[PDB]
Amino acid sequence: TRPTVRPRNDVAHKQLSAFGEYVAEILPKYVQQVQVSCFSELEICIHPDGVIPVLTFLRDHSNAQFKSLADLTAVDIPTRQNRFEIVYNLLSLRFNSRIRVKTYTDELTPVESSVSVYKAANWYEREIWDMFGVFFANHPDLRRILTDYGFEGHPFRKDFPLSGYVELRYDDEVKRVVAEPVELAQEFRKFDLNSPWEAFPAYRQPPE
Amino acid sequence: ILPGAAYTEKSATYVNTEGRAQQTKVAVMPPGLAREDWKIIRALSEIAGMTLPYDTLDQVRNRLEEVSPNLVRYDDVEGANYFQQASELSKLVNQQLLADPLVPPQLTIKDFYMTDSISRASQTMAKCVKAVTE
Amino acid sequence: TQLITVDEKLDITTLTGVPEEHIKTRKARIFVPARNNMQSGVNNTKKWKMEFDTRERWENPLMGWASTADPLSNLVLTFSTKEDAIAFAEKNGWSYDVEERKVPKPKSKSYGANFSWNKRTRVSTK
Amino acid sequence: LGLREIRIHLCQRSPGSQGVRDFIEKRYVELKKANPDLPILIRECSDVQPKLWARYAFGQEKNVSLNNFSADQVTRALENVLSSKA
Amino acid sequence: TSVKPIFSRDMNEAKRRVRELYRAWYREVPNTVHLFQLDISVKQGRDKVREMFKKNAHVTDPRVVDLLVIKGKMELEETINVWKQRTHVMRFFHETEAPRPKDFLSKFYVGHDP
Amino acid sequence: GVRTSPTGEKVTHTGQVYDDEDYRRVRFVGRQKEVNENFAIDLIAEQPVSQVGSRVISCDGGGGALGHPRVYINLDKETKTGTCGYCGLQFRQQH
Amino acid sequence: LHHAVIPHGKGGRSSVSGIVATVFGATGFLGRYLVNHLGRMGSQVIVPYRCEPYDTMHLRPMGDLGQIIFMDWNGRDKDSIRRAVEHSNVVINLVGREWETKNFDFEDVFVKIPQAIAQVSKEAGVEKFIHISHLNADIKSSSKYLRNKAVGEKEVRETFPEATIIKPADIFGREDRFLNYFANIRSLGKKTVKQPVYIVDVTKGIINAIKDPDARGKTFAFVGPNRYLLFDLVQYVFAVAHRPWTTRDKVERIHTTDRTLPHLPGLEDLGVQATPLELKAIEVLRRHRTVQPAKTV
Ligand SMILES: NC(=O)C1=CN([C@@H]2O[C@H](COP(=O)(O)OP(=O)(O)OC[C@H]3O[C@@H](n4cnc5c(N)ncnc54)[C@H](OP(=O)(O)O)[C@@H]3O)[C@@H](O)[C@H]2O)C=CC1
Ligand SMILES: [Zn+2]
Repeated sequence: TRPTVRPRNDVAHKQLSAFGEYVAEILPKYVQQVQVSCFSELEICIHPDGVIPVLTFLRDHSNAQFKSLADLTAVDIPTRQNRFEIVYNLLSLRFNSRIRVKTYTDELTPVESSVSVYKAANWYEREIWDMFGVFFANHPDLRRILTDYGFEGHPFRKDFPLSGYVELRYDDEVKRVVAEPVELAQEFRKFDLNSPWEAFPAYRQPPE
Repeated sequence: ILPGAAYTEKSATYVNTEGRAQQTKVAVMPPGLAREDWKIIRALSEIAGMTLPYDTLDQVRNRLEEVSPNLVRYDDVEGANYFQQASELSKLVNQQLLADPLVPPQLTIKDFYMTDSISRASQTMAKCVKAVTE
Repeated sequence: TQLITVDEKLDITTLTGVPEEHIKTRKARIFVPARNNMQSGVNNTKKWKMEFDTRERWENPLMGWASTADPLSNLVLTFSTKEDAIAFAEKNGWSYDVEERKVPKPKSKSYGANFSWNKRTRVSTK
Repeated sequence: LGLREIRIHLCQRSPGSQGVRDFIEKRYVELKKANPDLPILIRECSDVQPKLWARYAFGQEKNVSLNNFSADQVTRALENVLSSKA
Repeated sequence: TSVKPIFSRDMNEAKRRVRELYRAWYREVPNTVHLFQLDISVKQGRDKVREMFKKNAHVTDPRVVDLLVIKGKMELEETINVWKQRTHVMRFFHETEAPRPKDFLSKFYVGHDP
Repeated sequence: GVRTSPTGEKVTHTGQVYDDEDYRRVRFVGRQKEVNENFAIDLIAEQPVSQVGSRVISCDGGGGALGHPRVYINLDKETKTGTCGYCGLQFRQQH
Repeated sequence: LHHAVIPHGKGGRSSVSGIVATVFGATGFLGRYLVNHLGRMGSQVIVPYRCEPYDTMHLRPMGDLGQIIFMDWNGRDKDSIRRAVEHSNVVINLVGREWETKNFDFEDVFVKIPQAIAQVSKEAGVEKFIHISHLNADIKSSSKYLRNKAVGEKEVRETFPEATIIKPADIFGREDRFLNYFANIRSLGKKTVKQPVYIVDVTKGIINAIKDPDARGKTFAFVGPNRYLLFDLVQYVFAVAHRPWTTRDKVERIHTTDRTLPHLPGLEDLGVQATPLELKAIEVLRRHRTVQPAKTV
């Protein structure tokens, strides 16, 4: 499996599994899962009441020093009752490593803002307000960042349509750019592309 | 002429020969000015001044449950009892059996392809009939 | 305490930005999609799907393209169980109808049945 | 101006429909012999409550819930429906 | 059924926040009609504010009306600070849109929508 | 082989022409309806049928990897020629 | 009814209204808002233009792709008129000049060109024809404008018997020459009574006259809701505009009172409510700034 297959990094896998055990046993109040991917990325799935105590740990602890917040992300998964999956990506420049801190909320439960840990989060979770509708409590300036000013709805939710509900055009009667319900001259064509044969037997879920 | 919708053009309850009620779904919309059929009847009732107590398809199906409650329980065969009572009722009139033989109207494959107004308008059914009649 | 008690029904229709016409006139359909009979694979029958009723698609006068005015005409949602899809429809105020999962009932397969002594289940050729 | 059709809805297995079942097992035939030109539509369903719909002239439909009745109570309500014609 | 709140513990604090947001909008409307030089009256804009508050009047969940108050404060902040233009303020008034058919018969006449 | 409707409009290789009472001819008023006058159905009819002495022929449309996927055509029917599904060149067994 | 002209959609920009409209004079003031309200339904609007194509640019965002067909025409070329109307199911006329020019007088613009458009539209099979006269059109009128417009109205009525002829009183709006005339005159006050009509009311009346089949052969009088004297109207214009090119034909028409024609229907019989002057005069005259309403009768 040399030329076309990605080489497995067992050293980093062992080190990240050990540090995942380390974080899981220092903070058992909030750590719910710890997993390491086959391409060696550590995920620490925590409880949403421990957003600040976990992230302040990894930023400040001398065996962690995750001083950089690379990215902050939500993922809409509507089949869960807590549909939004808040993803922190952290970079330790000291130990040359990356960690992922995952948590969850629904539309109505607020998540605590992590600007007290990473000021970088000030826009990112604000984008999570704009795109997903997740509210962040004790945020300095929480408002929209990317959508238009009168925009109704949160676009990256998966029940939100691809084109929106409204569209703009200039109207010379009122001398104004106006919004109207969206009509497309050509509809977006939906492609059912998924093959009915199982692609990956390792990821098979057990039946009912 | 009141142009209506076809079975691919409306959500619509059809009941098969075993009693199972089943709903179609709107695949395409009716062409031109043609509308859904009960929409036409309901609009005719409102023009005539004898307006009917339904506006949406769900209210039509509430009416349809009022008339018989098994026309809204879809993909369900509701069992029908009381064979003995219909047997007792059928003995009242002594209707005579005619001497004509039992002949079904569809004897060969020639008679199968064109039965209703969709199949008679179908050029594929026309080629099937032309293929089996030679 | 730090936890409140809300015994109301979960409803978020005022927060999703969806207009009224695309909440209270749409019929979501919650269903396991059937296997394509062009194929024998069954990986597309594994999850539940939520779609909506089809609205009018008309002809573009310039090109003949399929013009639509339904924003929800391409929205297909994936759910692991029936109850998750029902909860997501009820949460968004979508009136829905549910079709039960139609698994194929198990068959009785015997290769020797093709060559029986007295039964009609012989194959006339192989 | 007059009664046009009668609709009797009931269940196959519910106990509340039992007397209604006892009305049709015993007392429908001499009902139907008494009213040959009257549609009396018996509709059994899975989990419905017993019910008696009477459509009168010009679309008027009266309704009598027959839940937890005996056969005699169904007989009295149905003969009130027949003698009513309202 | 034990959930974590946003700001309000029950519906009374929630209605208090709704009421103060309504006060802020009601005070802001003449300033908005002046500095965006809108062609509506002050009474017409205040009727639109009353309409936008009565549209959400059916809600009994404290978290949902807390988010409605938060989004109303965001819209007010986009209004007071001139972040909206005249167009974003006048999108509440669907003025280029033709009036939709309401009864059964006109909806029958125009098309297939229920 | 372009032809012409009674409206004077050219009919394409599809067979598309607007009706006389169709308003959408007004888009060609003062302008032109761009049609292509090289009909491929007539141009592949101009090609001669290739007499080959084999039973199964292979066609790739010429040019090697500049034609189409290479297919194999059976020539056991003598009433019908063996037409390639991609390029339309039709073949015949000479015996 | 042909399959391409059946209406489809929800009445938006990409919809189909089934209105194939030839608007003569779309490059002016009424044609601006008329092509706006037609194209926002999804109507095939044919714009025959006489002017530079640059002066038609504002008509281009008013509809979907291919839903506005611009083409050349001449008022003295019936072939160009036939080339413009031979596919339309409605023809609207809006050709007008407040002033007569070297190559066109009022007899050319109001009599010859509308009769040519209506005759060619009759002999091309156009279903609906709409003519736009003036409310004060009279044979015995003092101004040449209204005399030739009464003559042209009579000719349009006798060569297209189903022509919906419309009588606006004095159309005000943004690009008007009525309130912008009064705000830039810095003539006088007499016993002249006017009820000016708003341009969006006129446009809704024209399109509801297209949509009403009963408006064929009718004659409508599009008037405003409030009748004003000339003097307090002009004082209201100078009160809103924050103030302390002409010919004598315009002087005769400003001092010509807007007549009352109760035997003719108006905006209300097409389903249009008339918008009063005070709700739109600030919108019109805000441009002229560097208020107690007028007295009605
Ligand atoms: N206040 C008002 O506007 C009122 C108007 N009316 C009537 O309504 C009609 C339209 O009014 P309105 O828009 O205001 O007037 P405009 O002068 O603004 O518009 C007239 C239109 O006709 C065109 N046109 C003018 N003269 C000729 C000609 N000789 N040959 C070809 N095209 C020509 C112009 O095009 P181009 O730019 O190329 O010159 C323009 O598109 C007129 O008949 C007018 O009398 C009636 C009552 C009130
Ligand atoms: Zn080939």
